Amino acid sequence: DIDVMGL
Amino acid sequence: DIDVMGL
Amino acid sequence: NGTEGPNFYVPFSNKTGVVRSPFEAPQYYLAEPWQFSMLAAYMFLLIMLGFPINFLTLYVTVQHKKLRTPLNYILLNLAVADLFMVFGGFTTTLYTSLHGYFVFGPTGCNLEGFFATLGGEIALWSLVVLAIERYVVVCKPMSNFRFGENHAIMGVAFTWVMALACAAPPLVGWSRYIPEGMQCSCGIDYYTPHEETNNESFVIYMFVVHFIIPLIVIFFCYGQLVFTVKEAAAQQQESATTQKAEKEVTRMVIIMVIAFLICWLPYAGVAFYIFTHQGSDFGPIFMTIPAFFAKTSAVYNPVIYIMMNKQFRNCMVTTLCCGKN
Amino acid sequence: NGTEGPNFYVPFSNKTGVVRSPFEAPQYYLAEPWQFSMLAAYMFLLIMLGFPINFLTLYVTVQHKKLRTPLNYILLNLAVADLFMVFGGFTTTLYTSLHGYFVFGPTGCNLEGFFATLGGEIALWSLVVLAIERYVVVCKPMSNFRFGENHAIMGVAFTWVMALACAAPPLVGWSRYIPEGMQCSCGIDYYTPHEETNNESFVIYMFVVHFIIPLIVIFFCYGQLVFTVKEAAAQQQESATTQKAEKEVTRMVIIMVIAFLICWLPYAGVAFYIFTHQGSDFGPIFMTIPAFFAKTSAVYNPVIYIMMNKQFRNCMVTTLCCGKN
Ligand SMILES: *[C@@H]1O[C@H](CO)[C@@H](O[C@@H]2O[C@H](CO)[C@@H](O[C@@H]3O[C@H](CO)[C@@H](O)[C@H](O[C@H]4O[C@H](CO)[C@@H](O)[C@H](O)[C@@H]4O)[C@@H]3O)[C@H](O)[C@H]2NC(C)=O)[C@H](O)[C@H]1NC(C)=O
Ligand SMILES: *[C@@H]1O[C@H](CO)[C@@H](O[C@@H]2O[C@H](CO)[C@@H](O[C@@H]3O[C@H](CO)[C@@H](O)[C@H](O[C@H]4O[C@H](CO)[C@@H](O)[C@H](O)[C@@H]4O)[C@@H]3O)[C@H](O)[C@H]2NC(C)=O)[C@H](O)[C@H]1NC(C)=O
Ligand SMILES: OC[C@H]1O[C@H](O[C@H]2O[C@H](CO)[C@@H](O)[C@H](O)[C@H]2O)[C@H](O)[C@@H](O)[C@@H]1O
Ligand SMILES: OC[C@H]1O[C@H](O[C@H]2O[C@H](CO)[C@@H](O)[C@H](O)[C@H]2O)[C@H](O)[C@@H](O)[C@@H]1O
Ligand SMILES: CCCCCCCCO[C@@H]1O[C@H](CO)[C@@H](O)[C@H](O)[C@H]1O
Ligand SMILES: CCCCCCCCO[C@@H]1O[C@H](CO)[C@@H](O)[C@H](O)[C@H]1O
Ligand SMILES: CCCCCCCCO[C@@H]1O[C@H](CO)[C@@H](O)[C@H](O)[C@H]1O
Ligand SMILES: CCCCCCCCO[C@@H]1O[C@H](CO)[C@@H](O)[C@H](O)[C@H]1O
Ligand SMILES: CCCCCCCCO[C@@H]1O[C@H](CO)[C@@H](O)[C@H](O)[C@H]1O
Ligand SMILES: CCCCCCCCO[C@@H]1O[C@H](CO)[C@@H](O)[C@H](O)[C@H]1O
Ligand SMILES: *C(=O)CCCCCCCCCCCCCCC
Ligand SMILES: *C(=O)CCCCCCCCCCCCCCC
Repeated sequence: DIDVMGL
Repeated sequence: DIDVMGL
Repeated sequence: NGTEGPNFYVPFSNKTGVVRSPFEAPQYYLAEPWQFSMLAAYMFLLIMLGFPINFLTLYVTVQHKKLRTPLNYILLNLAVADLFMVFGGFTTTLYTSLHGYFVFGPTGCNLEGFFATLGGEIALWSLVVLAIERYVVVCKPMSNFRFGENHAIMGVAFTWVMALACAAPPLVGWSRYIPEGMQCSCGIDYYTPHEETNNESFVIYMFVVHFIIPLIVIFFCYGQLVFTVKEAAAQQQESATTQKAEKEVTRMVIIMVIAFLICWLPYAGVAFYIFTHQGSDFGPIFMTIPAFFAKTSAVYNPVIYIMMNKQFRNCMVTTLCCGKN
Repeated sequence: NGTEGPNFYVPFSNKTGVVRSPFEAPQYYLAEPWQFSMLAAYMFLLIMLGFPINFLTLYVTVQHKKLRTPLNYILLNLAVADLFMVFGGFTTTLYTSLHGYFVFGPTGCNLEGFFATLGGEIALWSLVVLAIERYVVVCKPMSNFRFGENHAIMGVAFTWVMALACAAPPLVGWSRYIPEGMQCSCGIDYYTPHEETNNESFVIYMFVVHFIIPLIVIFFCYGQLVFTVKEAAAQQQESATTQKAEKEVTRMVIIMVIAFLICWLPYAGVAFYIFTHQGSDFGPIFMTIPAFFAKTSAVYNPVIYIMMNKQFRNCMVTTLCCGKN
């Protein structure tokens, strides 16, 4: 999962 | 309008 | 237990000959120099946290049409009042704490005392008015009423008059402004009996008009509001929205009321205690405690009445994040 | 221009005979007492703002399963590191500023210097690792890779080793810890040439390994990331979501990178300047400026890397508001 980076 | 009290 | 002078009362005994006028020389016998530095630290924190938050509140209201409604007029008035507290009181106390006494002398004492007390009373009565206004629109106590601009403006004027009612009279003989606590900040003299200025009667008036009345009005207004909202929800249990609205309106009231108490119950608490026990002895650090609570409201009242306001909060976030979000 | 001793360098000339050891007596010739108090104020603010925010970060991670993912392990490590900075450095400097010198003496100097420098390097390298990790998952530089727990743990271990690499050696002769600036806080000696401890070579190593490498990696990793995201969005312009994601990912990178620079460019800036100009003169207040920027990251790095993280932010808000919301 890629969007969990901070946003 | 009643809910505009703060919330 | 104390040393007296023409314009002051130092809470320390001059039996060792060491006491000086808080207008003329450091008070490092009252308290260690580091404790003065820690005062200055606390002042710095209050200005560094207070000014941005309170200023920003005005700044976004210029930036966002939606914020410029009558019902916000009083929250703006709150923020201005808070700013009188930071530049009137906090910045000055920061300067003087670093000297260790009240450098600006008696005339300064009155300037500082007036504006600092003005701010605080304005903020206080703003909280009361806001609740009155909220009460009127939600509880609808009078038929055929719609709250508008010209009402909002009355509300504001009313705050400024009630604050003048408290801050002005000491300047003209009913009570007086004198350094308090560690003698770096000036406030109303509510602890020594000064027959010449009739302190006692003023302290009564203050306690009655400017504490128990506010307290009653706030409790009554929000008490009715919570009642009205609870009742409506009870009759509309099919609406989960209304149930949420009820819970959240209740939570805010508890916070507002508990916050108000934290702010003024210590001041009213010791004032009553000193009034009732006139024979007593009171340290400098003890006298600063009621103040510590009341002053920190410059930070937390905005947080409660503004940053926890969804509308103001949104506009602040967009303005802060350079637009968008 | 300066006075030398066995374990220190006071940036003031002892031509008047007034200078004392920063371990033995106040430095009020270096700076006025009020400027020491204002230091203590700034320390107080950093602890009062830093500790809650950084602690709270750990506290919610206990309270919320969702937060306990590998990719957050490094943000936790960040917060711990920040806490080493507040209790290792800030609390101590607060204590010593109020005395006006470094009361705890040389042995304390090393304790304080080690832990304060440890914290800061850990935080720093955490920022680098996070970007490496982000780069790996987003840019997918190596086939057949999935970032897991055992990788995250390496990332952390790597930070602690790289920080030890910087903080440890001064304790054992390669460079040294000595009071800096107003002599209330101890740091790496990167300004005087101490042939006995080979300061110069260490300052080089520090500059190269612990500033330009981090800087390159951060710029490369986020540079690729922004490129990858921009590219994907360009090929998927029908999706408004993806366009939003692109803009927001870009905004955060600019912030992170600009923030990183604000934190370390002044330290690297003056160190380079002092290295290049060895004949120079440097005030106490001048030497505190690089520090001022680096230390305040204990507050702002969490704000950027945690409070601006939607996930952490939500959990914080619910935890703070007694559950719900
Ligand atoms: C706390 O207590 C201390 C002591 O009780 C007190 O400080 C004292 O204040 C008096 C002023 O009322 C000082 O008296 C002065 O003493 C010097 C001697 O060194 C005199 O020269 C002064 O001037 C006089 O002499 C002239 C004769 O040529 C006269 O023209 C003139 O009128 C004066 O008589 C003056 O007498 C005294 O020195 C201090 N003592 C100390 C220890 O500082 C202090 O004011 C009290 N604090 C408070 C807040 O009330
Ligand atoms: C900044 O400069 C000042 C002055 O340059 C410097 O402070 C000086 O330090 C010396 C110590 O090196 C002090 O010297 C002492 O002086 C007293 C006289 O009052 C002596 O009693 C001391 O002890 C001696 O005497 C004994 C003989 O019976 C011997 O047994 C013993 O070995 C000593 O000789 C000693 O000499 C001097 O007093 C101060 N001066 C001042 C103004 O403080 C200071 O150290 C410099 N700062 C830094 C950080 O380097
Ligand atoms: O161009 C006017 C804009 O501001 C308005 O807000 C004002 O409304 C009152 C008009 O008499 C003033 O008393 C009040 O102080 C202002 O906030 C309006 O709200 C905006 O829509 C207009 O764009
Ligand atoms: O009962 C365990 C709960 O915590 C788990 O989180 C842990 O996951 C790893 C297990 O080896 C640990 O190394 C890590 O430190 C923990 O955060 C799990 O995430 C939860 O779902 C469990 O309820
Ligand atoms: C804002 C300034 C408040 C001072 C905070 C310190 C709390 C009180 O602390 C006490 O005060 C005594 C003198 O009053 C000292 O002698 C004691 O050592 C100290 O513990
Ligand atoms: C925020 C800026 C604060 C201004 C600095 C405070 C000025 C301190 O001024 C100090 O006052 C002392 C009184 O005890 C005197 O010894 C000296 O005039 C001076 O050292
Ligand atoms: C309220 C019951 C006791 C009345 C005595 C007045 C208490 C001191 O007065 C208070 O001083 C603070 C600092 O100057 C201000 O912030 C407050 O506005 C002011 O009311
Ligand atoms: C954190 C402590 C930093 C001090 C902030 C004040 C900025 C510098 O200010 C200057 O410093 C001089 C001495 O260095 C004083 O003599 C000057 O009066 C003062 O303006
Ligand atoms: C946050 C609490 C800070 C602890 C208070 C600082 C202790 C100050 O201690 C002071 O140090 C001076 C050195 O100049 C000496 O004159 C005295 O020992 C004392 O007044
Ligand atoms: C980076 C280019 C110059 C290297 C010299 C090291 C600069 C001083 O060292 C810095 O001291 C700060 C306070 O002690 C810490 O927060 C930093 O982690 C530490 O690197
Ligand atoms: C527009 O998007 C620019 C705003 C984004 C930058 C946010 C950085 C947060 C800074 C926090 C400051 C904390 C320091 C306070 C102590 C001096
Ligand atoms: C659960 O809902 C309880 C939390 C609600 C209370 C929020 C009050 C905000 C307090 C802000 C504190 C500012 C003071 C900092 C200076 C000392």
